[PDB]
Amino acid sequence: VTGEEVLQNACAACHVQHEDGRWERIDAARKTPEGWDMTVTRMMRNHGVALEPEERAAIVRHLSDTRGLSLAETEERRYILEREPVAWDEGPDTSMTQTCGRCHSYARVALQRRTPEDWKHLVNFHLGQFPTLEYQALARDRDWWGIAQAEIIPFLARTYPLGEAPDAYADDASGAYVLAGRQPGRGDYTGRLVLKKAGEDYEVTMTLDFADGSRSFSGTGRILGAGEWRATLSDGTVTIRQIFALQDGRFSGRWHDADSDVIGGRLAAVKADAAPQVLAVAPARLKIGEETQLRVAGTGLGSDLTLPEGVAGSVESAGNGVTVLKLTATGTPGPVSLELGGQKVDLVAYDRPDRISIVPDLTIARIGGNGGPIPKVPAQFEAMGWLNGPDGQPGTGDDIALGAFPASWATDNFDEEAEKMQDAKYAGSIDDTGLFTPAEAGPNPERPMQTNNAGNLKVIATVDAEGEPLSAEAHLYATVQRFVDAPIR
Amino acid sequence: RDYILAPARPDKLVVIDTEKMAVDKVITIADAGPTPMVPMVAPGGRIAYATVNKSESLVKIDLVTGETLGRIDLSTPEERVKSLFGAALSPDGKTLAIYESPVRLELTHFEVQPTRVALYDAETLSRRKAFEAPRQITMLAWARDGSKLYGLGRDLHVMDPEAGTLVEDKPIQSWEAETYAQPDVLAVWNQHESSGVMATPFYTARKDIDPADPTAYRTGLLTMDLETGEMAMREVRIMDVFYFSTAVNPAKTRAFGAYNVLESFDLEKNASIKRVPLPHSYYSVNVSTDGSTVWLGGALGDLAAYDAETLEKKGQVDLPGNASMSLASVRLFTRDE
Amino acid sequence: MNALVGCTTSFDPGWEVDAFGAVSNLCQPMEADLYGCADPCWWPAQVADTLNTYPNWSAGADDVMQDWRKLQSVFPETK
Ligand code: HEM
Ligand code: HEM
Ligand code: NA
Repeated sequence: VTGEEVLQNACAACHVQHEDGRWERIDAARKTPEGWDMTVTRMMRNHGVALEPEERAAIVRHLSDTRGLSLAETEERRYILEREPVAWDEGPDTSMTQTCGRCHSYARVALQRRTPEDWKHLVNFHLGQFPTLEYQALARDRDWWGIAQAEIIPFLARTYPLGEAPDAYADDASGAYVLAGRQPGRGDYTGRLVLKKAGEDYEVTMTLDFADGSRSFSGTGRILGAGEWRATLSDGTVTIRQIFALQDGRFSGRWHDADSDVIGGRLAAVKADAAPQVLAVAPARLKIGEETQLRVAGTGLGSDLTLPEGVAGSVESAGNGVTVLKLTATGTPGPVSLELGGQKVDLVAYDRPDRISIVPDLTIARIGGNGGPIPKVPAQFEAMGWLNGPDGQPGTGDDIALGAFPASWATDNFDEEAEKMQDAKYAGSIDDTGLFTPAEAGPNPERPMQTNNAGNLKVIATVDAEGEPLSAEAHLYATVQRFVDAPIR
Repeated sequence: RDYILAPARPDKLVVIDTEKMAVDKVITIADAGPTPMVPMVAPGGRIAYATVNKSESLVKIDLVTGETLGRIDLSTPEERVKSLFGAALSPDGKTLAIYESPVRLELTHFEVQPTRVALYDAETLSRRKAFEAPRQITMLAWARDGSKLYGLGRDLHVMDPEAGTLVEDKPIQSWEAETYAQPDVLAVWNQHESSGVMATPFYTARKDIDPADPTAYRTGLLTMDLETGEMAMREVRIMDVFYFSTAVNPAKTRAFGAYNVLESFDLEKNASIKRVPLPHSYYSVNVSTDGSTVWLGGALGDLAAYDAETLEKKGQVDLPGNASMSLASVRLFTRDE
Repeated sequence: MNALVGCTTSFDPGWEVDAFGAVSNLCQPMEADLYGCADPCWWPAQVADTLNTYPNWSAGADDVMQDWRKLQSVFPETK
């Protein structure tokens, strides 16, 4: 099934094709693959447009290939496409944030390009589909409709003009790649990614090598538009999704568990045969006076090592995308650099962190299961270490990062009111890897008013670095389920 | 003799005999899902009207017989119309005032239309007039003398149903602006029948007090007397909790607010009288004809009775199958012995 | 609520978090405020709006306290 086919056999029943060739609405806007998907879903859902599985995938794909955005146009907003759990979303100003990012992310707006006329239709679509919109908080406090027409629509048209769709990705991405990345809660990894063209798609196998073992997933993937890589891979009963950006033969992005997007990893991948290039080094810090193993992931790094003053050590192995080093710094705490295969590698020497911060420091978890069709939504935390940097500091935009440190995790009531309710007792528990698992959904007759197993919690992490006074907290809202969700929140 | 008309999803209207604390009759309506919204009882307690079908329709029904005597479909092929929370029967039971938030449905786009108030002749259910009304109006309520139609929007809108115009705007949005922050009003519950007073709590803050200081936030009471045509806005307590709706007693000496707690207010002192907790969240509040019983509803499927004086729970009437009342309006009506 | 990507900032009193920055002012229990949020589509990005988009979403679950397990997510499970 082709896009042209669905466009003529399904879309044309309501959408007019002008003598100009352009389609009504269809050609007045550009958005991401996820964006076009949500639009097609609404056509099927709201306007009874019958679409077979292949037709649906076909037009969605066709729209992403012809009317998508450039990778540069998604900059700053990829967090919403990747389901990145540690994110911050807002509009360009208070007005826009309040009127457009109060239901869904403002990122859903910023990832679209339209003509002034179409932005008008879109705002008319909102008040027409959700008429109570103008009665809700942040809307009933003002002349919503009046301001939508005078200020909001002209802002959208002015700020996100149609422009022109980029050229589709034309090239063969098949081949072996070397990768490196991290999975919060588990750690760093290296690995391989191989693609085998199959029609317009690619067969894909991604192998992840953690210090405690490796695992491979296999499935299908494809490139949409200028460079949006999307793939679904499996291994046993586990399924993951890749949401990458492909540019200059290099993949960059996030993959996640298909049954829980909060769980996943970030990575970068380049052709296995590429010229000398460093992808990452793990760990990226050195505990002064102590010899440590370091894994420098990349291509053609070989074993030519030129170490700086304060660090001594050697190369233990090389090849297959990773060069293992064995160093030891003896200088003073601070940023250190070396060369390998002529490529720069940055590290940080230290003896003890000046402080640790919890990432995310503000987040949510959602109750689930308990016989219901909606599974729990966990929250992954990690304790990051730091150095006050050059300014004295204790916490300003200056600082030097040390990376994630192993820690002891605990939850507690956020405040007095929460204690009275015994939130920490019912909201769930956090394990030693900093993974918070929420409680069962549904009313709990054991709590007052038989309320849900929700709670206003505090997450405290304590890393055992000597020197010793080290701890940090995070704010966790163990809240209720969401019955509406979408590719782009 | 007091009775309660409570909607129950997806297509019911349950009449409760408050005296025997039991269900009196269950009226089932066709094409009514997902739930009826705004029910109205005609003088005499025999005939009722209810907005149904996603607020796009309204049916006339015989409370005793249980049959549907007629229906009004506000939507047409090219125009979807929502009544939302605005629907009111005139005191003389002759004309229905229906708010209309419409959207024109074109082949591949929507065109938001100006909001309207449509008047229907009750006996025949025929559309007799339609005029443009301000937007963002939740409830419509008739003056007791049937001369004016009030609409609760960003301001209390006074409309002349005869001329079909907006004659006066009673300030809300800018109430005591030199002293308080813009009033926040979330009112969707029609429950002024017993007192003839449409009331809703509103939230604001003292402008001359640090916004970080919790004592800056105040809870106010908005009362629109449908008999005298006077609206009053005054602070009643430092805001520590939130109430979804409020009902004034027939004597107009007290107002009761509810959500997760039930609290009574002395309207003569404009101060709190007493507060008690609740077993679960409630939305609606109504007061018996004798002013002795306060009724809480909405959210779930049980009507709870409370003594107006001690706020002690007197009893509870479960709707059939515990069918939820959601945010639909709960009304109290009478029938001569 | 800017850090809480995907949650609503329309606090009436809210869905993910209260207008007070806690969860004690949300409905008690949540299923008591569920249909109040759905029927008028107050938070269409988090709860199915039966007013227009998902009219039959609560079919068969008239008794929210007992039939809540019947309410499905309108997202067939995906990213
Ligand atoms: C064919 C599968 C098809 C496509 C593709 C399509 C796209 C599309 C877009 C991009 C819009 C604009 C939405 C926006 O404002 O962001 C849009 C809007 C409407 N469509 Fe459509 N549409 C397709 C098919 C159909 C068919 C077969 C019908 C008629 C049954 C139809 C109708 C509509 C309507 C009405 C709108 C405006 C309201 C809205 O939901 O936006 N479409 N369509
Ligand atoms: C602010 C006025 C605002 C903007 C701008 C905006 C945009 C927007 C887009 C571009 C979409 C995607 C539509 C498509 O087919 O491409 C979208 C979708 C939804 N929105 Fe929105 N939105 C703005 C504001 C609001 C507000 C205040 C709400 C909540 C009342 C809201 C809700 C929604 C919902 C729900 C959708 C999904 C609809 C569907 O596909 O079923 N938006 N918005
Ligand atoms: Na609510």
